[PDB]
Amino acid sequence: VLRGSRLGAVSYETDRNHDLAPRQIARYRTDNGEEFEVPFADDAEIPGTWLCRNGMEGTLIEGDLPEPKKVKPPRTHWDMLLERRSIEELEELLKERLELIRSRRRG
Amino acid sequence: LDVNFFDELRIGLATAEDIRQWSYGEVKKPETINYRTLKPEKDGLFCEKIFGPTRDWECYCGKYKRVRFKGIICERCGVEVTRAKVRRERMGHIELAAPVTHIWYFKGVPSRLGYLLDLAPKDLEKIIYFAAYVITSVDEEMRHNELSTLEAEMAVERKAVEDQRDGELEARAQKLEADLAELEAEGAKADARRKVRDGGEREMRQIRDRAQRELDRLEDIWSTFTKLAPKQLIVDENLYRELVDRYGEYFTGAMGAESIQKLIENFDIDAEAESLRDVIRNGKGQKKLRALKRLKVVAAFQQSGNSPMGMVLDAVPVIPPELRPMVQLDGGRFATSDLNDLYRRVINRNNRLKRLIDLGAPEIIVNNEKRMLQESVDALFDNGRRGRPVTGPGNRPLKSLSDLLKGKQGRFRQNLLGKRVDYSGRSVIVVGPQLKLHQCGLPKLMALELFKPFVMKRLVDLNHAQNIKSAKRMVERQRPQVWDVLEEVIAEHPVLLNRAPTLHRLGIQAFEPMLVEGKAIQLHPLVCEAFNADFDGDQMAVHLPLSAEAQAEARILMLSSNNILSPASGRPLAMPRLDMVTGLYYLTTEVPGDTGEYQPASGDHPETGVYSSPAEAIMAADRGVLSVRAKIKVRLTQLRPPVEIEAELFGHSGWQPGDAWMAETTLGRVMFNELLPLGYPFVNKQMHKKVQAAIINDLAERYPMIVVAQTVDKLKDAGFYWATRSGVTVSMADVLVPPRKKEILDHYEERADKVEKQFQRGALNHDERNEALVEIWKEATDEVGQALREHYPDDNPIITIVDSGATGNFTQTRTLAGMKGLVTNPKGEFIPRPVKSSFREGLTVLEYFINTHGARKGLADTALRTADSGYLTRRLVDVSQDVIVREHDCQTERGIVVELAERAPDGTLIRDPYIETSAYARTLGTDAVDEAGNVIVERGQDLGDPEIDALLAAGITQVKVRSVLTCATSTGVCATCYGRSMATGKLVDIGEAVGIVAAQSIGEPGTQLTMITGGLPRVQELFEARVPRGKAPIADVTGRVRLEDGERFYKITIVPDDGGEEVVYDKISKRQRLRVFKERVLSDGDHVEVGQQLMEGSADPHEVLRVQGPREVQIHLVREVQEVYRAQGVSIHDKHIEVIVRQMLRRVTIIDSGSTEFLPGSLIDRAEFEAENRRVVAEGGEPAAGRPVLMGITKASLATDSWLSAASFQETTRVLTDAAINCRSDKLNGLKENVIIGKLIPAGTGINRYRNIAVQPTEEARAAA
DNA sequence: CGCCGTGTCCCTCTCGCTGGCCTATAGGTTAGACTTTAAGTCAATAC
RNA sequence: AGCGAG
DNA sequence: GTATTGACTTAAAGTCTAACCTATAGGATACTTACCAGGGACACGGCG
Ligand SMILES: [Mg+2]
Ligand SMILES: [Zn+2]
Ligand SMILES: [Zn+2]
Repeated sequence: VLRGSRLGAVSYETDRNHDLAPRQIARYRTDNGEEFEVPFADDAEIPGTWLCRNGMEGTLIEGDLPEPKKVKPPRTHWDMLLERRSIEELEELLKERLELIRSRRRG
Repeated sequence: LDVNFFDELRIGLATAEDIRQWSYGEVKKPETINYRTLKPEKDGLFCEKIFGPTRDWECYCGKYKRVRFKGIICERCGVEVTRAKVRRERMGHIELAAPVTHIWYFKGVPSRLGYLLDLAPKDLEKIIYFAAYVITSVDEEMRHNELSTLEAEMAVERKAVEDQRDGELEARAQKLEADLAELEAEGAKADARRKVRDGGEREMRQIRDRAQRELDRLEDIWSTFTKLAPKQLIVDENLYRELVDRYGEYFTGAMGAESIQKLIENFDIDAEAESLRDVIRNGKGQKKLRALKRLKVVAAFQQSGNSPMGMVLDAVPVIPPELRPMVQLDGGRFATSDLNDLYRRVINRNNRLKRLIDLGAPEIIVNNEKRMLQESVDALFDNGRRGRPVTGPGNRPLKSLSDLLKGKQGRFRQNLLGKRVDYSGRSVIVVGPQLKLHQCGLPKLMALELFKPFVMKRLVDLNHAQNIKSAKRMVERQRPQVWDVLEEVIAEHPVLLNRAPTLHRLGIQAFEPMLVEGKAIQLHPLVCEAFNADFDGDQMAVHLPLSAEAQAEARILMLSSNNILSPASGRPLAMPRLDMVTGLYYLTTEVPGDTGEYQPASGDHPETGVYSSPAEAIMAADRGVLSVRAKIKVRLTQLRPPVEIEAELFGHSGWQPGDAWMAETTLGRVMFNELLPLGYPFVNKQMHKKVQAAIINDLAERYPMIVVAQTVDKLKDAGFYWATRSGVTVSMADVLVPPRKKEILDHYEERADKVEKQFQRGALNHDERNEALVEIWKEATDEVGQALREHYPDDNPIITIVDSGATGNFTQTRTLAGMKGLVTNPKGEFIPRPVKSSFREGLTVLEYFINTHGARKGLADTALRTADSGYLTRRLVDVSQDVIVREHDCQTERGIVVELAERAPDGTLIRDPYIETSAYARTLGTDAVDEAGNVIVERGQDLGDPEIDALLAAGITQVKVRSVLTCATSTGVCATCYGRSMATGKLVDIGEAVGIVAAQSIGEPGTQLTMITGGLPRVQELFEARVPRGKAPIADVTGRVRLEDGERFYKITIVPDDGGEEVVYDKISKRQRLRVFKERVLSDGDHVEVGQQLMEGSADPHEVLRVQGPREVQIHLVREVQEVYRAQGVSIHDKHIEVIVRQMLRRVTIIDSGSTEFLPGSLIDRAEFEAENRRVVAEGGEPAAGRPVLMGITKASLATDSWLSAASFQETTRVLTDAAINCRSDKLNGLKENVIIGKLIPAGTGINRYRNIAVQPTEEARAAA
């Protein structure tokens, strides 16, 4: 037989429902007003942002609200232009275009 | 959870909200695993954070582990720490950047989206695949009010274009004046001036053509606006763009699946359904037909609270990863699932669409991306339905998400109704004649492997092993001491034996296994005909029942010694055949003039042939004195004499165990009659196959089935012994050619030569000469066969085997000696050569070549025929799943009339030939009356052989019996109306699945029906209710047949006796010959009845139904099917065909809705029809008239109320599409649904009355113990 | 509003065996050793 | 793909 | 045999540092539209 495997493994360990580790359900709220419970273990800080089942990240619903910051918009066509052109020539071109349109309308 | 809390199984559309409620996350990245660490990747298709952990109880990094942290989620990687098998259960979902349409509700003809929206399939395909825009909203108010202001603007623009037009014309005039001045002022050619002038006028013609182009461009657009309404398709996006830039407001247009989304959003189902109902009620014609079909999809989305929105998808569910595994095969080579590729394509295109929309791209690229995304989702749900299938490596289609469900290799049929099982083996079968009918040899190795769970336990209990693992080790090494333990375990533990194909019930039988030496299953010879198993490599499989119920069922229901009679016709199936029939025929046959015979000569000595007891007879047989086949008279004191001599010498109470009598018979007949039970009277007949079968029939009818089994086994033993002693053998000296052969061949070759001369003189065409020669040589073969038959001695082994019923027919003997006869052309016709030589004489080269054509044709036909018969059996089983005995009696008065004997013209009752399969094993519905006298047999009698004998003696022919056709019980049938069980021989039980038995009994003799259509195709088109090829019309009203003689046609006109409105018949083709109506063929101006078939061939069942009600179509169907099955020589009881026919006639067409949710043209069950009529008579009565309909087996099966059985039967995609649209809930009441969901079928031992039997010791037994 | 022709879709038996381009930047990951600490171990001793 | 049983 | 203390060595972390993967960007002659079945049933467009 080719005898494949799903990786991972099995673990026969007598299932216990009696003595179980303590849990603290943590509620998170996404952007589209959707709450989501998450049973984190008590012996660990509850993260401030969870990628919920909704597929979008949601912040914690308690206080805290660390509100971090991230890089501004990865790049932008204007920014790439400014790495090969300067303001004075761009302004000159804008003046040429403006005069051209003004001539088109009123001459 | 539990198969008892599985009451229903509903199917419906899954809205995007449901799809994202199932999901435990969202697959956002098109990744599966790491190339190097070979672990699931984050947010990928196999993401551990969404579908669960690959290893039981661990987060992805390893922080939390073991059951003690059950139900927790590691805060680092986010994986929930639980069992890994949840990966087979949890789903994800992809959030499409743009909506797409479910392909099942678009491409599946009829396009349900199109019917709902009233968009032509081409238009829907154009919109959805971004080939044409469509308008979704129009402000009729602003259209109306601005129809003057924009009219003013269009007038201004038209004036401007006309002004430039007239300016161009004036410029032409000026240039033409210049041209004519040049031409007529300077010296030029006479035509050159006209050449340039015509050139200029042509330029102006082109300018006016441009003016017409402009007039079109403006006026067509204005007209398009004036009639602009929702759901209007716009090709030629140039026109669309011009509209949007100009009259952009006043109308909204869209493109693709989102446009269909908007259309469905702005679509009130109630108003559309009401308008459609009004149109169907008031209008008529093809318009009404299209209106009605659309109301089968527009009603479904109204009756249920299902939105029509589920067609358009915003989220695509993602199947759990382990249902599409990625496995590291040996060698590291990973094996994808063929569904991760389609999902990867969908996710790539969705992410690319997101990025393209984010960046800001021209509408061309983004629309192309949207079309690609739609195509990707289509390919995911169904590959190849639209366009070329998406292909993978090797240029093969990618196995999509719907191919897993459809077909013989689909999921519904390859893994749900049929499964591979544990505790099973297979091996070649070898005859064991020393076994008993309830035994089967089982090879030691096979039994030890099958039973090793049991043998391990037993040899641990006996202390041969210390524990379970040591015991397993001993079993794996087959230690010498584990064979006796095996013999102790295998004891009285039945095993089912199966031989594929299982053409009928008796192809699975339970035997008490005995251990045999080597590697082969020793089968009893008698069950061979039940299995159709000969020993030339016929492997068979052995299954091992485990639970107490399984063992009880195998031991009681399926034991091979309990199944002697065929369930189809009741004839014994375990009776001796082949060698045993030859042995018994040789033993019991009498040969006059034999040694030891009886001679009454006196005057010199006594009869010197009489024996005092069978012991003395056998002692004489040991000496070379008395043959076993010599007429003698013996004194018998242990075998009961026949009825006549018993009634003479005893009369009243002849107690044979002690009394003695004189039997003038052979010794062999005495020996045979010693095998039968004590009560059976002396037979004293040569034991042909028919006589033995009749003996076994009578024995089963009268004696208990254990006695039948033992008697049958003894018969087998005696037959084998005396077949060994019979000396039947073959040699070229035992095959005698007829001595007149050459004279016959000469006499018929003379006629052949005369025919050839006649052909050579142009007397007759090729076809006529061929037919004449065929007739000549057919007569020649008949004559030589007769000569051979009359020449043979009655002792020859060939003729002895053929004429003792052991096997073979006389045609094979004629082929062996004499003339093989005509041979079939490869096309099918008869070659007129013919093959004029025997197989003993040896065929010449050309004769052998001519012979081979028909043999190859037959071997191909056999394969195709077994395929067709298997398909027909499958259809017949599926149609009649829900016909099982439920009650004991209806008490219904309704019944069917069976003719029995026919009154002779001179006056006499001749028994009907096909009575064994029609009247036997039926229950009388009405009491029989003889000459208006007392009752010979009253209602509620099994109507067996004594009953028929009494009826024929009385002088009564037609009798009313109870049949499943006229069964009042709604669910299934009842025991009494169904009648006697052919197999069991008594009244049928209250759980028997008579539908399956009927289907198997009808469909097993197929593959022996040698295919107007007259074989298996005829039965196929009879059950399917298809219009036959030879559509021979039948009369509609009693009248006189005004017949004509036409060219390329006829007209069987009929002028009625109602005198009403005589109907004529159409271009009835000249090829169809007229029928023989009663002796006189149909004569012009002849009085016919309501049904008399006018033209030769078959009449479509639908017409006869419409003309004569349901009963006559029932009779026609049963008669035709039984005629097809008799033509070959197969006997099936009428009740099975009646079960199938009953299943075919159970629905009614609706003509008038009344006022109760019943669509015209709807096929509604008669029971529900009556129930709705009863519900509607009160609270205002609106009777919804209906008409009977005869469906087919396929249509009747696919119209069932359970979508789980129809989907698993045929056309899975259509069935599931319609069931989803209708919100059909399956109550899980049939046999196929219960099998699929793995819970007890509601038949036999699984019904609610037998399953929950309460069992407890009787009080006296408890007191004693 | 019928009759016809053309295009499309679904169906076609059971079981079983063998084997066949290149570069430059910035950032995350792991492996490897150092230092600490909970952990495993031995020897003598008193009751 | 070849091959067996029906 | 069962109650201890005082060393005496050891694996497992827990952590800092270094290299080797990983996500990502860029590249300027000019090149501008790819590639053998039948047999039945149902539905759509033409024509009368
Ligand atoms: Mg065979
Ligand atoms: Zn973790
Ligand atoms: Zn009944």
